[PDB]
Amino acid sequence: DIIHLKAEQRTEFGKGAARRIRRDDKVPAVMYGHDHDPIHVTLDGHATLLALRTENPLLSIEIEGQKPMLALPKDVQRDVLKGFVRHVDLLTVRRGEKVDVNVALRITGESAPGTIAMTEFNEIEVQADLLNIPEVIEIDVTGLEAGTTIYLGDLKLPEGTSLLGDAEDVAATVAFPET
Amino acid sequence: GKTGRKRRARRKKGANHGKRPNA
Amino acid sequence: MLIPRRVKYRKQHHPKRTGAAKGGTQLAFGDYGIQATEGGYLTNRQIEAARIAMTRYIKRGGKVWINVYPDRPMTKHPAESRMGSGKGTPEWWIANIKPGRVLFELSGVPEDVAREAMRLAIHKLPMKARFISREG
Amino acid sequence: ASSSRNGRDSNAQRLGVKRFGGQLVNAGEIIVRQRGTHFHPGDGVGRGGDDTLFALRDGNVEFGTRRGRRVVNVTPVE
Amino acid sequence: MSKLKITQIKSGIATKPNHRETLRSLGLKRIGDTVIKEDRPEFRGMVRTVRHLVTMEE
RNA sequence: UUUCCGGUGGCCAUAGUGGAAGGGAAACACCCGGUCCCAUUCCGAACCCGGUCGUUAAGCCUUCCAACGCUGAUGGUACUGCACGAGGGAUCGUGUGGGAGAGUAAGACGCUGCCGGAAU
RNA sequence: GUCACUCAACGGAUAAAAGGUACCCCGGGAUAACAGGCUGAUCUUGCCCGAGCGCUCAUAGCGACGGCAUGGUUUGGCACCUCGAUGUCGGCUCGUCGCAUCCUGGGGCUGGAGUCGGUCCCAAGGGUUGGGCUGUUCGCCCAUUAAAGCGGCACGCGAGCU
RNA sequence: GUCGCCUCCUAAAGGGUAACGGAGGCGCCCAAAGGUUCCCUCAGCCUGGUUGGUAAUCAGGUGGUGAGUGUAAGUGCACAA
RNA sequence: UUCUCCCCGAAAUGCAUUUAGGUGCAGCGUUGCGUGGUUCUUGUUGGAGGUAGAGCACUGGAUGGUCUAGGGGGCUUAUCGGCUUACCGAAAUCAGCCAAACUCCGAAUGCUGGCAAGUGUAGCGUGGCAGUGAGACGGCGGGUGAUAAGCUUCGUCGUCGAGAGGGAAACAGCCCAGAUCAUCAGCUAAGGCCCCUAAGUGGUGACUCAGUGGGAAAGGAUGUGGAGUUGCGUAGACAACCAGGAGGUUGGCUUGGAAGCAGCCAUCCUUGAAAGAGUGCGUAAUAGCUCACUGGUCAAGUGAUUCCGCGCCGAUAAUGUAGCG
Ligand SMILES: CCC[C@@H]1C[C@@H](C(=O)N[C@@H]([C@H]2O[C@H](SC)[C@H](O)[C@@H](O)[C@H]2O)[C@H](C)Cl)N(C)C1
Ligand SMILES: [Mg+2]
Ligand SMILES: [Mg+2]
Ligand SMILES: [Mg+2]
Ligand SMILES: [Mg+2]
Ligand SMILES: [Mg+2]
Ligand SMILES: [Mg+2]
Ligand SMILES: [Mg+2]
Ligand SMILES: [Mg+2]
Ligand SMILES: [Mg+2]
Ligand SMILES: [Mg+2]
Ligand SMILES: [Mg+2]
Ligand SMILES: [Mg+2]
Ligand SMILES: [Mg+2]
Ligand SMILES: [Mg+2]
Ligand SMILES: [Mg+2]
Ligand SMILES: [Mg+2]
Ligand SMILES: [Mg+2]
Ligand SMILES: [Mg+2]
Ligand SMILES: [Mg+2]
Ligand SMILES: [Mg+2]
Ligand SMILES: [Mg+2]
Ligand SMILES: [Mg+2]
Ligand SMILES: [Mg+2]
Ligand SMILES: [Mg+2]
Ligand SMILES: [Mg+2]
Ligand SMILES: [Mg+2]
Ligand SMILES: [Mg+2]
Ligand SMILES: [Mg+2]
Ligand SMILES: [Mg+2]
Ligand SMILES: [Mg+2]
Ligand SMILES: [Mg+2]
Ligand SMILES: [Mg+2]
Ligand SMILES: [Mg+2]
Ligand SMILES: [Mg+2]
Ligand SMILES: [Mg+2]
Ligand SMILES: [Mg+2]
Ligand SMILES: [Mg+2]
Ligand SMILES: [Mg+2]
Ligand SMILES: [Mg+2]
Ligand SMILES: [Mg+2]
Ligand SMILES: [Mg+2]
Repeated sequence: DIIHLKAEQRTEFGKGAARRIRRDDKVPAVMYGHDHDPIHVTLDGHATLLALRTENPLLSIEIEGQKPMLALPKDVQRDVLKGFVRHVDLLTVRRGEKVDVNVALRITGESAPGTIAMTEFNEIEVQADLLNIPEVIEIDVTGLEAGTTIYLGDLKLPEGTSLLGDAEDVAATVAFPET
Repeated sequence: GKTGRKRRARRKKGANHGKRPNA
Repeated sequence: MLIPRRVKYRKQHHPKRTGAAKGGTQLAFGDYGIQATEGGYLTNRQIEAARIAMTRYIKRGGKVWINVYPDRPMTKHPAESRMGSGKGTPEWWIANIKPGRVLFELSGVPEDVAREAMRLAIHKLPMKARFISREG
Repeated sequence: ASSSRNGRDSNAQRLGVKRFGGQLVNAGEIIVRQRGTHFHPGDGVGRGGDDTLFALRDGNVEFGTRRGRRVVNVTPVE
Repeated sequence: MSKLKITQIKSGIATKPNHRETLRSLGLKRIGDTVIKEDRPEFRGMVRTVRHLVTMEE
């Protein structure tokens, strides 16, 4: 789904200007792409927070004077202790063009009670399409134990999402309990 | 001690702008 | 006890206690973490006490990671002695913790038992800490 | 008690750059005291026994690069 | 060139020696003393060096 | 004038490392000899000399590949000069100036001067 | 021109030199001993978490591993007043203050049946013995008592005594 | 315990900067380990080979500085110092 | 160490010292003569750097994963060799890290040149005369010490020293401000305006009920006001009141008793609108009261969770209230 974010132009740069913007419940953002210069905007803080709750969301940046622009938040500088978004990098995207993204990993398998499963990565590199961004990629490990290992070369990938990163590293590991 | 803590607390008064002799 | 195999210099200046965490502010090993919200010096005995608390609560399930190693030697002056006559010998091994540093990681355990185990472990540390997760 | 088994330091040697870029110097003026060739002698600059770099002629000091070496030159004054 | 009007509002006591020489260079001698300078970058730099000690107008 | 190429510099990876293909007119190069000048801590391998037969296989050169390496913004952040403020304290924040590193988008399969050769 | 120095306490008092002083003698609180001051490692008194012990049951009573503090009566750290003197240990005498309560007064919980207790909450009104040993403080012991409290006051108190 | 000299850190990106602060060195050595001229490239790794093995000596590939530098350490030096 | 006034006005640092409370030279004061913007501030334009920060390229330290040369223990049995490699595991590689004596990087400042403007009258040479060479505290950056000291030792700025006036209750070093004299004029700084005590018991809007204001920690808590995220809900939500609140099944290792409450466990099935091999009380052990849920009169909001502002407890010495003067 496409989340529409109202933005307005940013013309004051520096730590002081960003501090004032964040004190006005807003978020600084820079939107860069392929066929235009970087555009500096400021977004509503709470709307941006809700939109960035999900990961890899398709955003429609709406600036009053200009036309809407499609974007993906590539870098999100959040506060480490609190949760507030401090800065947004917005990579502009085309409707008829692929996008590289990082899709998330989880384990939903149920091994024998003694042995436990682990995930060895956070997000994985995936080439996919705009209107089809997979939420996550599941690896189900039920009854697979001992020293079994799972690498990135054989996963039930959805349609339209090829694999880009090196397929010679592990993403999940099942093993005995901790001794 | 009470005496030293009060000496170090006197620096928080209005007319001493966060500082005082001997802390 | 975590003590390095060897250190280049056994007498070192006190680590700086200024600034937010330089690195290791995001979970990288487990599914839940203890994140320090305050700075300080975390000794190896406190690390061990927290590790015992977590490991004993979670029992047999999952793994525990210690993201911080106490490789900083802190010297001790000879007892009842005046000042001078050189620096003391190392007595304590510390990790320099800054606000936002993930101290411990925990995985393979559901969220409520993980929360209780990390509450038990946090009550052993000398600084303030909080339970963090991977957005659920 | 005990004692300190350190305590010895050598005297200050006052090395470093003595004439910076664009400074007018006479022939024979020392531009930089240094150990080794952190700076190399360029055009109009000679190197001493203790690696001191001195002006071989009158002109203005400039710092630059010649091939792969970081050099000090003394460009003749116009 | 809008002929900056610079007036001294705080004293030079307990300020950095840089600030005191900046006040002297502006022609300011006392609190409340005023000078008229040309609108040139050096005088603006002097004003912003001691902005906690002076006020500027046009 | 131009094109290609042989030397000689400057920048010193945006230039390199790796891969694929192609080319030798003059030049280059391997190559063939060791009688002669000359040589190997043994060896005409190398250095040196006499040739230019054979060959573009390698060097060299032209083109293609972002693959490894290299270059790399904008914005933000850390830090910081000056002026302040907060906390019981480790320490923290703001105003006004300056402002990285990492990272991202991206660039990139070199740029350029002089001498010479062949053809034009 | 060159030579002769562990003149090494290395700008090198003489070519040439170790100690005792409680028999001692003639500026400094620039500097130590007592006391005050700061700090609070140590000490002390509490507390947080709760592994575990308590037949069962973390928390009646406890309380590993860790964490945070109080007080300022200990040993120290500092060297800030005093060296043209701030007399110091113990006791006697006279007290006065605190409460972190030993007795007596009131209460909650108990692994409180009763008689007795344990523990922590209030509470400083009054009380809180005489001897043996030792200069002692402290401590051990004897016979008691409702009890034989812990501390501060220049480790209260020598122009009050010893 | 120290006392003179040298190297590094503290030392806050010129120089300088203290403590009975943290590390080490020196009181030499070399007639070549000085001068000049010319030539050469290492350590490590892999493979093959009598004694010979991880490591003596030889051969091929790879390897740019991680070897070396009379002697501490730092700055340098592969254009090699 | 004895009269006066006028102008200027330090140092408590460096080096050396039979030196360390002394002295010499230098630094800082003054003054005669000489030279005059050479000094200083700001701007602008260059220069060298390796600190802050950051990073892991090197050197060390380090957590986990993948993989592995090689060591341990056993086996058929060892001259090999295989079964192990379920133990240890150098190195290689992936991910997250650490460093005063690490750096592929890298500021701000500071330092140093050119130029321009401004500028007190600054700077420099050379002579006469010095005093000083015990510093203190505060802000910022560090070493010693324990994340100590009104501690100690450096760098830098300020004040005191040698500085009065106003504020800080009093209070060298903190804040404002540098006293030529007179003034029974005015405006202000820091700080203040209910009274002491000059000026507002000022206007408007919020919050606190702790005398917080007018000291303190880990930690504990339905204090209070506000802002988000999320679950249930007139298909009727949560609390209260009426009936099913239990079958096989005293499921198991126990334990003369674990039948539902000793602990650990695969953590189901059923008459069925409905229930968990079991959550509290009870209890030598079983009974039982009663919880999650289903229908009913009623019925308009209830339950978590995050954050923010101001508060609560923790709180705790000795002459007398005594931590707003
Ligand atoms: C450990 C003791 C410390 C010192 C003792 C004290 C002191 O000087 N006391 C004196 C003492 O001498 C006589 S009384 C015998 C004088 O009368 C008295 O005032 C005092 O000066 C003697 C040395 Cl005892 N000082 C002031 C401090
Ligand atoms: Mg990182
Ligand atoms: Mg030489
Ligand atoms: Mg020499
Ligand atoms: Mg970049
Ligand atoms: Mg930037
Ligand atoms: Mg950058
Ligand atoms: Mg001497
Ligand atoms: Mg003599
Ligand atoms: Mg005498
Ligand atoms: Mg004194
Ligand atoms: Mg004392
Ligand atoms: Mg006194
Ligand atoms: Mg205390
Ligand atoms: Mg002192
Ligand atoms: Mg007297
Ligand atoms: Mg009481
Ligand atoms: Mg009484
Ligand atoms: Mg006494
Ligand atoms: Mg320096
Ligand atoms: Mg500096
Ligand atoms: Mg000094
Ligand atoms: Mg004067
Ligand atoms: Mg002296
Ligand atoms: Mg003198
Ligand atoms: Mg750093
Ligand atoms: Mg002195
Ligand atoms: Mg000093
Ligand atoms: Mg100071
Ligand atoms: Mg002092
Ligand atoms: Mg003064
Ligand atoms: Mg005054
Ligand atoms: Mg007054
Ligand atoms: Mg005056
Ligand atoms: Mg007025
Ligand atoms: Mg005011
Ligand atoms: Mg009045
Ligand atoms: Mg009113
Ligand atoms: Mg009012
Ligand atoms: Mg109060
Ligand atoms: Mg409090
Ligand atoms: Mg008052």
